[PDB]
Amino acid sequence: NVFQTRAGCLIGAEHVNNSYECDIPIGAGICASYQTSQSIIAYTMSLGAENSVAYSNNSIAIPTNFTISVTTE
Amino acid sequence: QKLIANQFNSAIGKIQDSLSSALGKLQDVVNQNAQALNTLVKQLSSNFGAISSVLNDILSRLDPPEAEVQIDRLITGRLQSLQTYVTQQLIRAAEIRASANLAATKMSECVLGQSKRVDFCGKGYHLMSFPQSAPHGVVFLHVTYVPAQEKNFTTAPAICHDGKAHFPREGVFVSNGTHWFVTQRNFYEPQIITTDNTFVSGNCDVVIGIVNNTVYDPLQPELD
Amino acid sequence: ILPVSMTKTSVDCTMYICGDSTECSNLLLQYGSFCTQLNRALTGIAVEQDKNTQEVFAQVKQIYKTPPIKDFGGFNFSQILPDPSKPSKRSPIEDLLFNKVTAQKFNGLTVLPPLLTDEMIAQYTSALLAGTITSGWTFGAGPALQIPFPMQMAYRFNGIGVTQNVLYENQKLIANQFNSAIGKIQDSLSSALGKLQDVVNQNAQALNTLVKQLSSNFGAISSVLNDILSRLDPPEAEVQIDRLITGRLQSLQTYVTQQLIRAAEIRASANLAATKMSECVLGQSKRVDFCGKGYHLMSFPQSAPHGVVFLH
Amino acid sequence: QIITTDNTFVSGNCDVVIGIVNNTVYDPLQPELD
Ligand SMILES: *[C@@H]1O[C@H](CO)[C@@H](O[C@@H]2O[C@H](CO)[C@@H](O)[C@H](O)[C@H]2NC(C)=O)[C@H](O)[C@H]1NC(C)=O
Ligand SMILES: *[C@@H]1O[C@H](CO)[C@@H](O[C@@H]2O[C@H](CO)[C@@H](O)[C@H](O)[C@H]2NC(C)=O)[C@H](O)[C@H]1NC(C)=O
Ligand SMILES: *[C@@H]1O[C@H](CO)[C@@H](O[C@@H]2O[C@H](CO)[C@@H](O)[C@H](O)[C@H]2NC(C)=O)[C@H](O)[C@H]1NC(C)=O
Ligand SMILES: *[C@@H]1O[C@H](CO)[C@@H](O[C@@H]2O[C@H](CO)[C@@H](O)[C@H](O)[C@H]2NC(C)=O)[C@H](O)[C@H]1NC(C)=O
Ligand SMILES: *[C@@H]1O[C@H](CO)[C@@H](O[C@@H]2O[C@H](CO)[C@@H](O)[C@H](O)[C@H]2NC(C)=O)[C@H](O)[C@H]1NC(C)=O
Ligand SMILES: *[C@@H]1O[C@H](CO)[C@@H](O)[C@H](O)[C@H]1NC(C)=O
Ligand SMILES: *[C@@H]1O[C@H](CO)[C@@H](O)[C@H](O)[C@H]1NC(C)=O
Ligand SMILES: *[C@@H]1O[C@H](CO)[C@@H](O)[C@H](O)[C@H]1NC(C)=O
Repeated sequence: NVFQTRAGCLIGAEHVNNSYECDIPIGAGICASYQTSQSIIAYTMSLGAENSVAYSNNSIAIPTNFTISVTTE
Repeated sequence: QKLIANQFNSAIGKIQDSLSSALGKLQDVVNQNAQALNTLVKQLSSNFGAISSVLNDILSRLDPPEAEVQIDRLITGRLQSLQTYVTQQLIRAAEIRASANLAATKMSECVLGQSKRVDFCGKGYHLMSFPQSAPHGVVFLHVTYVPAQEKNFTTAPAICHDGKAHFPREGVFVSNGTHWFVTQRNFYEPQIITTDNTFVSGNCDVVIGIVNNTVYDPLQPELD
Repeated sequence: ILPVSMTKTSVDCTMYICGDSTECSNLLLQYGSFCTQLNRALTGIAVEQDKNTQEVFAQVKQIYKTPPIKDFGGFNFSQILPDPSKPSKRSPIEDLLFNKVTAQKFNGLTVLPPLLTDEMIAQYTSALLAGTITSGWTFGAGPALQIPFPMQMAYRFNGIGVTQNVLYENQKLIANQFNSAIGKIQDSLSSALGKLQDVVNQNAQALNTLVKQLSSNFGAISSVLNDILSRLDPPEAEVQIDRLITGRLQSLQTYVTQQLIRAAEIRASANLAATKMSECVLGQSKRVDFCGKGYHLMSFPQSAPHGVVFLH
Repeated sequence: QIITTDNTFVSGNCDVVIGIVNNTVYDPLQPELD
């Protein structure tokens, strides 16, 4: 119902501890989205895919295939 | 070659389908220009502190000696509005000039050649760009080269064959568990370590990491 | 030192030009288009400042974590990588820069908080550092790979015309020189910031001038708009009120133009810093004297308040 | 220049490119071993 964040007071949307991607920005590292009925939820934006690259002093990765991608600017 | 041609055709079709589903950079400047134009037309509907908005009404109901202060007030209000519009247009024109300089550099480098700078002509290794006509702008079809599938390998920075360290000229020493091969850093092309692709530089007692490998020495079999 | 963002602010007319009087709002309707222009310009400036952080730090959509193995062939990364002793994610160097560089919301000149916090900027810099020391350039140009740092440094040596046989023969010397250079720049950075302190001082000076202009009569008989209303009568003091509004409007337009010029300069600096990151950080730029004086090998970005630094 | 081994590298088989021609290589180490 009523949520208090760093960027003021936010009403009309609940707060969820889960972190997803940021669609509609709000401020101070918190965004809102219309997810699952369904309602607007305010949450901390995810910074990306949390993955760890296996690094070793005798380990290398050589690609074996490729995709020809075209990007429109 | 057929696989790369099919991938390029599929990418062209994919961006054609995606672009048919609006534009952000091109539609922004048109919207700003339209908003500025609309504000310029709507400015004359105000009074700027005077008793009338149109000069005809005040000039009709009051004599020009009485309308002198109101006409001067309207003059300075419209002058301030025109100065603000000119300043905004100058800032927007500077932004468009910077964007056009960036696009000209992009056309000079990525379109008229292969730019060696990364992350300038699309994400990944740039190959070529195809410019297309756009209203009040230009777009570039940055044909890039990115890896898709990779494998884990065991690497050694040098090879000591007969007391001398061997280093790859362009490739890198990789292993799949039992044998050792050399391949480029952008594709997996395992090759037998030979004299042609390896050069001797000093001994093998100066590098922290090394493996006990051998050299095929292709000169030797053809000597018999 | 290259600044990438400045202080975001939002200034309205009813709170700055007007006070607690109703006739000010009635006379402000004839200049409502100007206030709409100024509000739209300030909103666009805030949006531009929010976008500038994304183009510089958010170059990778995947977060890379530093492996627990700190054996990088002799290269000491303690100062650039975050430490687990401090709860904050700032690197030792970042912590030094945070304290190195140093209300105005009284009259409605509120400050909009940035979309990306300093912790998130530090996390972005740490992810970029982890990607650089484990893949070099493949994490910024496609799928992320793995490579030892000795081989990555040999690869960086090959990009300037020097073969790789001069690296492994004196790898200890190169590692010691790199550690000594990192210690030297750490010691020299503790002695202030030129580019970063200029924009903050300029914004503070602009805000101070904005609140100081309210104490000027602008040719009228009073400075505040309440004294004329309390002492004089409305219809004869309307000229003094209108003079106050047009003076405050001229001051606000001058402030808006100055902030727009400063925002254009900030956008140019942010584009320059983003290009520097994309070329020198996410790879090896072949342009001479672009990533430093000499032959460039690699760069380590570090988080800074309202800016970013590069350790080429 | 005369097409030799030094400036040409071998990779793959022959029936992989749609456009190929028949030619000879001087093999600059063959006369030296005589
Ligand atoms: C590299 O990737 C391409 C594209 O995914 C692969 O091409 C596909 O190959 C499969 C089986 O050979 C076919 O069923 C698909 O139709 C192909 N797709 C396209 C677009 O041509 C290719 O096989 C991959 N190469 C390797 C060595 O894995
Ligand atoms: C690693 O790659 C090498 C090169 O292909 C493999 O060695 C060959 O293996 C095949 C059968 O697996 C043999 O017929 C060849 O004679 C081998 N080559 C040589 C030079 O001996 C090797 O098997 C691969 N390792 C693994 C674990 O698959
Ligand atoms: C690679 O092979 C060489 C020669 O077989 C090894 O060098 C010998 O190492 C043993 C013990 O490590 C010494 O007792 C010998 O005196 C060395 N001989 C020479 C000629 O140097 C070398 O150790 C091998 N590499 C590894 C990693 O085991
Ligand atoms: C990397 O550099 C740091 C310097 O910041 C080293 O940390 C120092 O280690 C010495 C040795 O005991 C201590 O006396 C200092 O107090 C440490 N300084 C700090 C700030 O912690 C660290 O040891 C170096 N690591 C390597 C592997 O060389
Ligand atoms: C290039 O040389 C190859 C082999 O020397 C030729 O291939 C032969 O073609 C004839 C007639 O087309 C066949 O009878 C043989 O069986 C083929 N041999 C092989 C090994 O494929 C090829 O025709 C030559 N190309 C040209 C243009 O003359
Ligand atoms: C390489 O190994 C790491 C962990 O050992 C794993 O996460 C990664 O998926 C492996 N790479 C491939 C291509 O399988
Ligand atoms: C890699 O590092 C580990 C940990 O110190 C060490 O045991 C191993 O010998 C190293 N390998 C090489 C090839 O240097
Ligand atoms: C070139 O294209 C023509 C037109 O189809 C074709 O007849 C010819 O065989 C082609 N040559 C090569 C070498 O591909």
